[PDB]
Amino acid sequence: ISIVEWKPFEIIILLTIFANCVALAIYIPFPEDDSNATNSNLERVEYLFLIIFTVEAFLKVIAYGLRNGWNLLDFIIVVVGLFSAILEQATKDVKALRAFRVLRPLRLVSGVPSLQVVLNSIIKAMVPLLHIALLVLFVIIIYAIIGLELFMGKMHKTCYNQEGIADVPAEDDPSPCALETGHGRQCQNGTVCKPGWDGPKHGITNFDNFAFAMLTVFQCITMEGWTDVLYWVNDAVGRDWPWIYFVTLIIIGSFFVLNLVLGVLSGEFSKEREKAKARGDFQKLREKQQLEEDLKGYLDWITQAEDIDPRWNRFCRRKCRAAVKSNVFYWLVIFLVFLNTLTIASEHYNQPNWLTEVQDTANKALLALFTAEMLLKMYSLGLQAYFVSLFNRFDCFVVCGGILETILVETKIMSPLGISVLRCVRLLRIFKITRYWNSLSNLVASLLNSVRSIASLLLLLFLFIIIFSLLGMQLFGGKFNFDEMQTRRSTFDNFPQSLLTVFQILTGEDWNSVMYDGIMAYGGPSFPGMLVCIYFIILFICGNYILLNVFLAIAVDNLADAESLTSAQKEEEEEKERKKLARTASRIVNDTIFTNLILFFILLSSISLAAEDPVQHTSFRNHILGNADYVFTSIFTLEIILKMTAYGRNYFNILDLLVVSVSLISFGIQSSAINVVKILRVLRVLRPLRAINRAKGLKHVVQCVFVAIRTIGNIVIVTTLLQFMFACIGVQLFKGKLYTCSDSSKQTEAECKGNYITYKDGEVDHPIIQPRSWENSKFDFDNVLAAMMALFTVSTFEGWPELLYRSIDSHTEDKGPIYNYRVEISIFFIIYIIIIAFFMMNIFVGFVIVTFQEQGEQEYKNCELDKNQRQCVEYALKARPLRRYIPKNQHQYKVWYVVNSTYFEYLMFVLILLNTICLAMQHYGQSCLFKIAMNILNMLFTGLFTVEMILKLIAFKPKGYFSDPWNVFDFLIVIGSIIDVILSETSITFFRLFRVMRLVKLLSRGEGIRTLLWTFIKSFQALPYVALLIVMLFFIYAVIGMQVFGKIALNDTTEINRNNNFQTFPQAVLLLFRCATGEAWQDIMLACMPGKKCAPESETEGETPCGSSFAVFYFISFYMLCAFLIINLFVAVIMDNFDYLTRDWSILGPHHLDEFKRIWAEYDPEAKGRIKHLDVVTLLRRIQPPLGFGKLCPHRVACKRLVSMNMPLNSDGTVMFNATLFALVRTALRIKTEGNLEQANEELRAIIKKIWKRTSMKLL
Ligand SMILES: CC(C)CCC[C@@H](C)[C@H]1CC[C@H]2[C@@H]3CC=C4C[C@@H](O)CC[C@]4(C)[C@H]3CC[C@]12C
Ligand SMILES: CC(C)CCC[C@@H](C)[C@H]1CC[C@H]2[C@@H]3CC=C4C[C@@H](O)CC[C@]4(C)[C@H]3CC[C@]12C
Ligand SMILES: CC(C)CCC[C@@H](C)[C@H]1CC[C@H]2[C@@H]3CC=C4C[C@@H](O)CC[C@]4(C)[C@H]3CC[C@]12C
Ligand SMILES: CC(C)CCC[C@@H](C)[C@H]1CC[C@H]2[C@@H]3CC=C4C[C@@H](O)CC[C@]4(C)[C@H]3CC[C@]12C
Ligand SMILES: *[C@@H]1O[C@H](CO)[C@@H](O)[C@H](O)[C@H]1NC(C)=O
Ligand SMILES: [Ca+2]
Repeated sequence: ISIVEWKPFEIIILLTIFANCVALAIYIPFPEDDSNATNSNLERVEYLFLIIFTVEAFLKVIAYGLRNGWNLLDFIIVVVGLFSAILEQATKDVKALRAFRVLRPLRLVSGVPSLQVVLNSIIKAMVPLLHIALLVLFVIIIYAIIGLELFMGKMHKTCYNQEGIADVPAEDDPSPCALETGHGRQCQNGTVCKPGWDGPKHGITNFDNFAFAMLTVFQCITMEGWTDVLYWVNDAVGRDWPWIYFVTLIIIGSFFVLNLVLGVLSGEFSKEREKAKARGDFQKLREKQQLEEDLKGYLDWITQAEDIDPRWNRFCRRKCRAAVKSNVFYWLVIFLVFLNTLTIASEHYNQPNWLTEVQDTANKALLALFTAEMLLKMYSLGLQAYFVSLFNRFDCFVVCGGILETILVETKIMSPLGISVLRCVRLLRIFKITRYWNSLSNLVASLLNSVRSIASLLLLLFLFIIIFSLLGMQLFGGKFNFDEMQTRRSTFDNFPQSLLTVFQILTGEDWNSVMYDGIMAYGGPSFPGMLVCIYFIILFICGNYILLNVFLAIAVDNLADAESLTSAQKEEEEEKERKKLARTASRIVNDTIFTNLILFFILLSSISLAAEDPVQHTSFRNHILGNADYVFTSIFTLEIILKMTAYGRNYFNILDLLVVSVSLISFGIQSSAINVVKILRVLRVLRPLRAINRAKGLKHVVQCVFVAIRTIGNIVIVTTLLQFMFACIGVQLFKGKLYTCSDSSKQTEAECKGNYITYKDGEVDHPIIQPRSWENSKFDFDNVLAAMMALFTVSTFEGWPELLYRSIDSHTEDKGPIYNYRVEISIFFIIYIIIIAFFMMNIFVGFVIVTFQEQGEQEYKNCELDKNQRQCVEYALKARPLRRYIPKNQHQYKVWYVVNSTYFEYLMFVLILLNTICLAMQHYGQSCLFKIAMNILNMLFTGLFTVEMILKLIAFKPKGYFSDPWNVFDFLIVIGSIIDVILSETSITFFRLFRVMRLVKLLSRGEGIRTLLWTFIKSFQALPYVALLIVMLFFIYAVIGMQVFGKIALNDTTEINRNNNFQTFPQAVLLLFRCATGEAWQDIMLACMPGKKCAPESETEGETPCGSSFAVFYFISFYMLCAFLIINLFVAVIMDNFDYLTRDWSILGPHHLDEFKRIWAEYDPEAKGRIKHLDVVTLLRRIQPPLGFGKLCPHRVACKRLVSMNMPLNSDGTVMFNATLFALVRTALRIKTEGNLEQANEELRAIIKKIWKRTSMKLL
């Protein structure tokens, strides 16, 4: 049968896999053992599938005798299927191991060798990320322990009315309160704080054990629902110090970690494109584009002689060619496209009846005129030269589609879908007048050249979603049916619904809600029931990795080729225009101590602006700051006065005078103080912007951002055009259709008047009368300016499922919703998310990365210096031996040898590991015996750690002990726990947090974690001004928010509450941080719209005077600018460390060169520079051949060359470490024949940093 398992028997079993994948998507999970006919026949078909796979297993197991992973997986699936079928026939948890059927789609990857390569390229890019997964795990553990020690059991009480404990009488969302002696949220008028409450999320979200806390910390790290936890803690303990926990956790484990991931992935993509260039693949793309260039060239020249007639087309056809390329037929078509866009983007809801006539006549006249355009271009330029180009085929398709789809809406067969909106994609022809069109054409060329790889990465992305959708359907199918009056929309009941839910989890929005529903579907918070959260954890952290390795590996690997093609076409043009044109052509202003004081006053005038009181119109604090501004602006005027004697202007003194003039005319009017003041006090936020031209480096990192902004002017305009097109298509689908009545039984505005009966919590015995209101969606598709705002919030992955499930229910204009009407309309949102929120955003990030690479890398050195020998010679010049501190008076040497042994390290590491375990099982509700045991167990750990501190201080001496930073870090921990024990046997918690920091010592171990973290921290420190831009942005926007939305009333049912408001600078900064992390920022935006209530203190005109419409611009601009600046800082830090991110550890470098120092250390205690001649035999053989040679005996050619290379100018064993290191590194790489020593001598004084005449002894 070794013959029968070849030929298309492997295609038969592939079609069988495809059939079993369709028989899995048709199955409908029914609650409580229900079924239908289809699910009854599918089980019968499973027998055929299983019998087919079992004979495949037989024929491959008696013909091969398993070693491969895929065949073993197939055997496992077959065995589990047999066992499940037999068990089900026996009983007739039975159907609980059917979840192994979802691993059968994984056989499609193995069935074709063209996708195994892609899967391996995706999976092997992950092993460099295991040095970031460990860091994330350590951060999670440390923060879980800190939350255990800070917020354990504090979220188990809430307002309970005053009749007893009836049922959590505060809406459907009860929040934790605190007792009258507490510092948390106090209960309302007719309520009392009383314990005995499940928890904020049915007891799932809390810090009770190391299982709840370790999952709450992870959920916060994924930046989803972290403000909810922060506000629950705020209501529990207080509003003073949970932000120090949560904001630090977000910064350390969500932004820093993502920066590390981006750096490691970009340095790995570059370290493969460099290999591809070395082998050669750009040449194929380059030598193909010039081919069709001449095939667009000479092949038009052949057709230009087609009508040289020596039957009378020369009169007209010669003019048709001229007119087409006359810059008249190029501007006329642009004007027509602009007109078409104008009449397409003018379709609103309830438009005037004449507009719907003008636009439909235009949609026919312009369509006919464009058809005439096509016909004129085709026959007058060759019918096969109209297919050579890419826009020409696109225009052909769009014209033909417009003509075809016009009829289907003309006579009612089909409902409009905006087919002509794609002529706009011809406005991108206006880029021809700009230089930014050869750059945008090569990107499309690379995208269309790597189509076979894009369509395979997308296929793997879809297979992942399908497999996890089937698994979620198996687990949670027919289980999200709870008795609560709300029917969950994101469920796992169908195949399309499962696909939508898995896609929503992959996008990240509200994944924690689906996880909570899944946890409560399998019971509640309990050991066996809560174990179904690994599904949502693994799905999130293994789908967000695939979404970032599929789309970034397409953006960066294609933009790098696009820029290479652009460079090639830019040098070819220059060479042609240079050689082809070569045969024919041939006073205290300038102080230093005064500018730094003016800068201090500038920075002081911005604190008096952030300390104001937005609400209280008249207050004491508002009086001195209004009084201190008099002296503040006078000095800025005296500085401005003193600068007109010096000279008589630049583009920064304009702003410097603008602020002073604004302040003066603010104090100038002083009489119209109800007007202008609230539109002139907003321009006071330009006060911090006066340090841009006074704090050089801040001037450089503002020039760099403005140079970088003009470079992304292609990615920002193409994305805007795509968003406009998608909005125009969405207005034709959801205009006038997203309206709803409060009474779900009424589907007309003339039918939604009056009051209706509502039942609280679905209790029929408790009716409540509510008014009937006809309302629209929060974000609608009525205009072309509302669709672009509804789509922006979708692209930011905020509240997009709500819009999805509101648009699915829409069926008819001027009508209400219908449950699951057009579930097939979700493809619109899926395509928009894939194209805009996944493809174009990653293109923008990759463009920033590549642009920074070229901007900061093209200089290099231009003088040989290969990219390892550079640092090799640099450290050869700058080096010295280490210090050892051997303890003379051997009474100390015994203890020192004991301490510096390799067993003390393991003993201490095990001690820390046991301490972190003893701190990891302090639960809530522990018995008193457990608490006393915990105390008299921490006692021993503190004792052994203080004796180890003493026994290390004795050996290393107080001079050599505290010198190393690690001992002083442990010194506080031991002291922080010694005093903690004393005050624990008898009120503070900050001393307990010291013990957890001991795990940081274990974290900072290994040569990968330590090196990566240290290099990234150093790169962060090397650019302190790039991070100042974000601080300035946050400060400016916080001040603006304080002056605009600072007076809005604090209702707890809105998004402007006690926790979230603009009433203080810290609160405004926290709100802006929340919006930067993307946490219902659109809800805060809509809670700041005009027509809300002002606030007690901020003074009637109180109909509703608060809210500005400035909110839309404020929030959208802040989101865009914050994202841009965060990406800017991220890429700057990443490419400040690109020599480590592309290290190629298999070749010489700092790693072995630094170890040479330590292997020297013992032989030479002091630095000095004197050597032992006994070294030769063992010197290089001590470590490895990567530095020296492979431990060979001191009689080989390697040993002969060890002495043959003359030690530079040193008698006997007095060679300096620099000389021997340089000789070693020049033997290891870049070897040269004798007589070139003077060449190296002259090279080491030309382009390297100054030697300071310190190589005078190292010359020969
Ligand atoms: C060429 C592209 C980029 C810009 C097109 C701008 C025009 C066609 C669009 C943009 C903003 C639109 C307006 C946005 C809002 C309103 C208010 C309401 O009464 C519906 C129509 C009306 C008045 C729209 C008419 C069409 C409109 C003016
Ligand atoms: C591979 C990843 C994505 C999924 C892992 C699934 C496995 C390891 C987990 C996740 C869900 C878990 C189930 C969750 C809840 C229950 C209900 C109860 O009767 C105990 C066992 C049982 C049935 C668990 C068994 C183990 C389980 C099936
Ligand atoms: C480098 C600079 C720009 C960073 C920002 C520092 C300034 C603007 C911030 C940092 C901390 C802030 C203070 C934090 C807390 C309070 C208490 C509050 O009841 C009034 C405002 C006041 C007094 C803030 C004034 C502005 C402040 C001093
Ligand atoms: C860091 C390593 C040791 C992981 C720690 C896991 C162990 C030690 C922790 C995590 C989950 C914990 C359990 C979670 C919930 C409860 C219910 C509570 O009413 C009694 C304690 C008990 C039963 C906890 C005991 C300790 C526990 C088993
Ligand atoms: C929220 O604000 C106040 C606070 O009570 C009140 O008007 C009402 O509860 C809410 N506002 C509206 C308009 O419903
Ligand atoms: Ca969200």
